[PDB]
Parts: sequence; structure tokens; C-alpha cells
Amino acid sequence: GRYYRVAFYGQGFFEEEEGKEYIYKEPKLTGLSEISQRLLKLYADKFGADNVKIIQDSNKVNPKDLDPKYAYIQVTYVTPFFEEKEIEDRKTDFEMHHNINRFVFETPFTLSGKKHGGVAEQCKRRTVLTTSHLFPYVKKRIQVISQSSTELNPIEVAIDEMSRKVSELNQLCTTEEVDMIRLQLKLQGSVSVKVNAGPMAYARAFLEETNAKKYPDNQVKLLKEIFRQFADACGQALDVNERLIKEDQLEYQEELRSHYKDMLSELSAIMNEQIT
Amino acid sequence: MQAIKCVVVGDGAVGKTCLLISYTTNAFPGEYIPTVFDNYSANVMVDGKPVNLGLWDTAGQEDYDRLRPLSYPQTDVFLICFSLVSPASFENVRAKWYPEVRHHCPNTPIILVGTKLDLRDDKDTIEKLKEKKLTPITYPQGLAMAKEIGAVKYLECSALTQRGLKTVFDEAIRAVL
Repeated sequence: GRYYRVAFYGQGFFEEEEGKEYIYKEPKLTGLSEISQRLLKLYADKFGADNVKIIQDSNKVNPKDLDPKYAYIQVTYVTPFFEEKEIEDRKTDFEMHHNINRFVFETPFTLSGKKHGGVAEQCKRRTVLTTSHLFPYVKKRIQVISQSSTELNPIEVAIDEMSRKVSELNQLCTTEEVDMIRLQLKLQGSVSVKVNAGPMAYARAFLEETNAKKYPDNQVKLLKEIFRQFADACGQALDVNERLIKEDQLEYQEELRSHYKDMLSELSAIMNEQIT
Repeated sequence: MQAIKCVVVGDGAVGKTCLLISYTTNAFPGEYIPTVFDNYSANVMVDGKPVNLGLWDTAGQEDYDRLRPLSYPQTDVFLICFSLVSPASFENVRAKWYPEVRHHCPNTPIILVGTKLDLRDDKDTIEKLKEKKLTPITYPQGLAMAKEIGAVKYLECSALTQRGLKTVFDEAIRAVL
């Protein structure tokens, strides 16, 4: 199913649930608005709709921020969390769905206090919540009894996002039957970004030699290598898309190849390596 | 798993990336994890069945007019987005987006989406719009536009409150299946 963190804060409202935090287990592909509205309704029936509020912020709640005139329900989507030692022993999807008591979500933050910033300023927390019992369970929810967190600095976020893009594009290219619409969606969103900052935004924030050195050389080293792999994985996905496209997507493909080649040119100048 | 290509179009700053990020990552807009990449996917349970929904997030500004249609081949359904508190984006549904889609895709189903529902009733938004002698787009006017441009659905939503958000992408899939 789908798992949600729900936490209750409402001194003159909740009883047993007050101060508590749970992982709710929802039906397959249930969305955030479907559980938020139900919870909102369910507790609006106990306390009155005017007195119940959702907390969208996923950072740990500080009760000093809450109006004592309202009960509050914090809701946040979480996913089953496994470390690399667990991910090897667990085999099937049924094994990722069974006997699980840890769950992860991510929070955006910057060291200025702002939640969101450009790539050179944007950090990310990973909070792992642990329940008192393993799922599946007789109950719909299980109390969270501990939490653990790590944070990523901007270049660690850059490393993390670029590394997963490599693995994604690599995976698409070696699946037996490739879903063309999925391949182009991630290909065009890699070599041809126009709304968001673009993968080159990481290269310019961290790999340029005309920036003030700010990050360990070993991390700058590793981000460079990942970018070399990214440029590789773009060219392979590009060529796979060559074989798949019909005549209606010749001009779109050639436009994707021209954006790819500009990207590799710009990367080449920043890294002082000729890239592909 | 059947993949569906849905292409989202509209003026800049009507909320499209926010909607798509919020929806596909299952997060409230305030907590979205920024991404340097474009476009999004999601697995939606529609009428009991799970389907893959590839969402193309296109740049609506004039400097992108000539290349954006290269994204239109193989589309199953379009979303033409405007903002309910931006009368100017609502007029560009008729002045620009409707003609562009049909000038390229004569028979692809269009869904007309009014975004930022929460701000139509917002006092500050009203008062700022009133300052320019404008006023939010009502539901009747959005429906009237939906009729003039032949969209199969008219939909209003708000990434912040999540109202009507599940429905937009359910209908995007139902217009294809």
C-alpha cells in the first residue's frame, strides 16, 4: 500500500492521540489529498470543522507555533526505508511490502532559514521513522517510537540527484522492452531542460574554476566523474531513442541531439576536458 | 503498464510546475524537493486500474514558441492551464494555446485547467487584482471558455489545498482510455 506519517497536536482536543505520531497504511496508490481530507473530515466531526487544521510543513512540529484554539493533524507521505544491507536480502516486491517498520521522508531546507533556494544553497534532510510493530499489522496505523535523520549539503544534493539520474537513464537503456514515452520523458528532461535550472546548473555551481573553492576536493572529484557518466548515459538513451522513433519524431529527435551537443560543449569548457 | 503522454501548456507563472511536482511526488507544495530536471511521471489508480502518466512540463513564454511543438508528436491528451486569478493567462487560452494545439494536433483531447483556486477567494489577491482593474475568473467564465475551445473537461484546482488535484489527472487519463 501507501504509507503516511500522521501526527496529532491539540491539547484541548486530542486525548490518547495527543502528542503521538503514526504511520498510516493506505490502499495502493492512495494520494495525499485522499487521506488528508478523510482525516480532516474524521476529526472535524469530533471537534468541529472550524477547529481542525492540517500541518503541511514536514519539519518536526514545535508546539509553541500552534494556536491552542485549534487541533492540528500533520500529514506527510513516507516510503518504506531499507539500507543497502536490507535491500540485498529482500528479494521480491512482496518482501519490500512485508515485515517493515521503518519509513523515510525528505524535507527541504537552507542554512539561511529559507526552506528553498538555488542549487548552491539548497539542502535536504532525510528523516527515518520507526514504528513499534512490523507491518502488515491488524491495525491501520502503528505509533512511531523513534526517528533518525541525516542532512545533505548542496554539493551532496548535487551528487545525489545526478547519480540517481545516471542510474535511471542507464536502467531505461537496458530494459528488454523499452517504453518509448518513458525514455523520451526522462531524456528530454535531462538534455533539454527549459523550466527548471538544468543539470548544468550543478556543474556551474560546483565544478567551475572561477568559483571560490568551497567543497572538499574529493567531493568535487566525484561530482565530476558522475557528470562524465551522465553525459555518457544521455548519449546512450539518445541513441536508443533513435532506433525507436517513427518518422513523426525525426525533427524532435534532432532537436534533442542539438541540445545534448550544446550541453556537452558547455560541460567541456567547465571541466577543461573534451566530453564526448 | 500502459504509458500515456500528456502535455501541459500555458503561460508562465500560472503554477504548472508546482502542480505537477506536488501531484507526482505526493507532497504539499511547500515541501517539494527542488529538481533541476523537467517533466514528471506518476502511477494513477483510475477506475480500479494502475496506469503510468508521463507529464510534459513545457515553457510557455514567447521565446519558446518555435520549438515547443516538437514536444507534441505522440501526445494522448493536452492540459491547457491558466490561472484563475490571472485574467491575462485566461485570454491566452483563446489567443494562443487553443490555436497552437489544434494547429498541430487536430483531434487530441484537450482538458482546460483553472489553477490556483484557493486565491480566487483570497482577499489580498482580490485587492491586488482590483488595483489593476481586474478580477478573478469565475467558474461560469471558465466553463464558457471550455465550451468555446471544445475541451472535453473543465477543471479547477489548487496545489496548496489539494482540492481538485486528484481529479485533473484522473480525467487526463479518462480522456485517453
